[PDB]
Amino acid sequence: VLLTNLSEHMPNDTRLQTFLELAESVLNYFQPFLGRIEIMGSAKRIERVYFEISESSRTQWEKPQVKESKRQFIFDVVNEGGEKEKMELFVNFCEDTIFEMQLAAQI
Amino acid sequence: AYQQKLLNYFARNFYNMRMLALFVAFAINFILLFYKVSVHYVLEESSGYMEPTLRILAILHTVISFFCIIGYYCLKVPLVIFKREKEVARKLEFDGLYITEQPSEDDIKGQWDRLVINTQSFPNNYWDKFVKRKVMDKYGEFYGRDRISELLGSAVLNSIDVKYQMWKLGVVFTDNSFLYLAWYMTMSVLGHYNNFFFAAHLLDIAMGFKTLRTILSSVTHNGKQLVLTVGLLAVVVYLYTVVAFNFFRKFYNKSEDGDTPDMKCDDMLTCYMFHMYVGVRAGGGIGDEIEDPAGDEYEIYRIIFDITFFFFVIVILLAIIQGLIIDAFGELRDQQEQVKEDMETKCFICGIGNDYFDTVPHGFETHTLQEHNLANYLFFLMYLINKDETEHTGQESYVWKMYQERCWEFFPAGDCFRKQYE
Amino acid sequence: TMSVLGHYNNFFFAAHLLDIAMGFKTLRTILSSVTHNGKQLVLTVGLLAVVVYLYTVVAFNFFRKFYNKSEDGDTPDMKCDDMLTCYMFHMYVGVRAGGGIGDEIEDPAGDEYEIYRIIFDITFFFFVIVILLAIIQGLIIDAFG
Amino acid sequence: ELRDQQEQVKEDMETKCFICGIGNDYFDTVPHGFETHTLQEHNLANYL
Ligand SMILES: Nc1ncnc2c1ncn2[C@@H]1O[C@H](COP(=O)(O)OP(=O)(O)OP(=O)(O)O)[C@@H](O)[C@H]1O
Ligand SMILES: Nc1ncnc2c1ncn2[C@@H]1O[C@H](COP(=O)(O)OP(=O)(O)OP(=O)(O)O)[C@@H](O)[C@H]1O
Ligand SMILES: Cn1c(=O)c2c(ncn2C)n(C)c1=O
Ligand SMILES: [Ca+2]
Ligand SMILES: [Zn+2]
Ligand SMILES: [Zn+2]
Repeated sequence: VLLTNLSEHMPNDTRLQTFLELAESVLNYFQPFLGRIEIMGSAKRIERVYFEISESSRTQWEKPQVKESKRQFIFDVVNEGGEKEKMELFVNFCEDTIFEMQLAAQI
Repeated sequence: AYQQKLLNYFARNFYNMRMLALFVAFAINFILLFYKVSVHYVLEESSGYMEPTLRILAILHTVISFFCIIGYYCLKVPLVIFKREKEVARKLEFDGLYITEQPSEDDIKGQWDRLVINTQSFPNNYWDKFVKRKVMDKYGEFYGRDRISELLGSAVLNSIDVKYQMWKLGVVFTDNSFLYLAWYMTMSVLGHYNNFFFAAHLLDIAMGFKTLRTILSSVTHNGKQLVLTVGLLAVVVYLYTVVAFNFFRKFYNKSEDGDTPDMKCDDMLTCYMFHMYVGVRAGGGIGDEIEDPAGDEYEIYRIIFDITFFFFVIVILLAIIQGLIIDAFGELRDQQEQVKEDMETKCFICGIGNDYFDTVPHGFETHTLQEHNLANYLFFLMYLINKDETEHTGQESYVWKMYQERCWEFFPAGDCFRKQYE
Repeated sequence: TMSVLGHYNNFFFAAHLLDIAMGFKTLRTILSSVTHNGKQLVLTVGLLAVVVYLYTVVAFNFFRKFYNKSEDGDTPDMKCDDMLTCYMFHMYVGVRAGGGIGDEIEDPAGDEYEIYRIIFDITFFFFVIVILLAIIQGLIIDAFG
Repeated sequence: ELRDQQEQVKEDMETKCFICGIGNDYFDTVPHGFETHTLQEHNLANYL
């Protein structure tokens, strides 16, 4: 994550570049496992977060039923919705999708 | 607990079970193609024991319908009861609708939940079992501590919330899909009784092939337009029934040559159903299935009546109904295509566009394989829930604070990272 | 091989008229427009067969006393009561009818089941000739557009 | 054409102000803004 953060935030520098080329074998293991999103963390500009993805959560998210719940959600939101309330609908989806995700783990 | 282990086997295998039940219904009505008047009985262009296999497959199909309603009750009913509990729990806190706002006698679906407040397992699925004292201490200062807090409050038979269970069934029954599967079970039962109308399970080809579902949604999209138009057509038919009654009843003989015991249809309670059954689905208007003038007094008025019936029913109104249905299909397929369009030229979140992420080659696909890629917000939110509170960073505590605040400004409106820099 | 097997029997040597499609480059678009919407059209035709089969179930179980192709019935009257028979009857006759079913069938003239009969007739007319033929037509003309 | 005119009325009654005639998107940098831009700003009843 730290080498990733130095790479992403501070590109174009050959020394870190060479070092990361000597650091290649670890990222390729962990590239599925770290995620990176965008927010605005009170600084009135764009910050970037890095975090960790649990294995079982991802690999039991993507298969069973949640794909159809996803479809349903994407359909309902892109078809219609007020322009500012869409994100709150997304968080409502995210919340009960987490609940469903734990419940699908519970099987 | 082996009961629960067997219960895991259901909901793990729901969709394939439902599809196999459709396969059984195909096979049974394939068999039931062979009937014959005699009391009814089946021949065999098949094996000798096809009637015992019908006796097998009726019971087999009813078994599979009961099997799948158990699987559905223990699969998705917790999610629906979860969404209902969450909505009600938020409306106790942020609204106090049973405390201040008092929803009216309208919206009984929002008024069902008045007798689940003092139930002790109202936080069954809400991850927050302390909603009670929270809304007490947020509000019970004013509206009485005692009244508000009172309003919130065989051994296994003596350890279940009965009133909550009643409310739970009351929210179960209002659901669409549960009502559908219960209907399907009862139709398999009443085909197990009389296998004549056991063929009603052909409806599942609609509910389950996902383009015929759009076809069957297109029969009810334009409801109030279609009902009003059909009522308009009935009014036009009734008015022509008035004219035909009052001036032209001497043209009504279904009988041959009229010396045979001639039947008329000029009555107000008859001529009407005559024009409905005959004149509407005619195609030739009315001038086919009626007497024609051949030099009468009222010949010209007759031809005017014929042509105006032809125009104002068969030319226009049938085309109106057809055009309304095909308009509903055009709009439904346009909505499907618009979903699958703006799922590929926009991000769902930063909402920018495709073209801006294509100065760099292959960029928009990386802009939703790395940048936003909606699964990761789900994952990261799970990550925030599951960690302890005390080890949040500045951003993690910030996002957790905003999410406890419910104010939603950290999602980027039109401000992806690459836009910020040069 | 078709020119060879027309050299044998010149009856079906006429099958080489297909090349007007494959080779005039607008009829090629016409013949591509029969297979553009494959899974939609096949599923819709299957849906129509299901509706016809369900009405065959109703007509079998309640209305087989209206089936006489013969003249006056004292002549050796033929019915269409059998499940497999009534089905192919509604296919060949009722689908391409235009008048729904009330042309090529007995009409009620004061029976018990007269009102149920007219309901059956009107619902057949609507849910086949009004809607579904227009669905097939609109699907093909949509493919052309 | 008649249903298209009905729908166009009910469209440009929701992506424009009737008076300043600007658009919806410009009043959406601020969240919920266009609805405030016709609950406070122009809100045609107030000229009456
Ligand atoms: N914000 C976004 N989130 C997710 N996908 C996006 C977003 N913006 C654009 N896309 C595009 O939408 C597509 C989403 O793919 P899709 O939703 O079909 O997932 P899938 O696994 O292929 O199928 P399913 O729909 O069953 O999940 C991706 O190809 C991506 O390019
Ligand atoms: N300049 C404007 N004046 C009024 N409304 C505007 C204007 N610009 C945009 N709008 C939008 O048009 C809508 C006007 O609402 P509408 O005219 O339907 O009033 P109503 O009371 O809801 O119903 P009615 O049409 O019977 O008055 C509002 O929702 C508002 O968002
Ligand atoms: C404990 N807990 C939470 O605290 C939570 C949640 N979803 C949101 N939060 C905040 N879920 C599903 C949860 O189990
Ligand atoms: Ca700390
Ligand atoms: Zn984005
Ligand atoms: Zn204005």
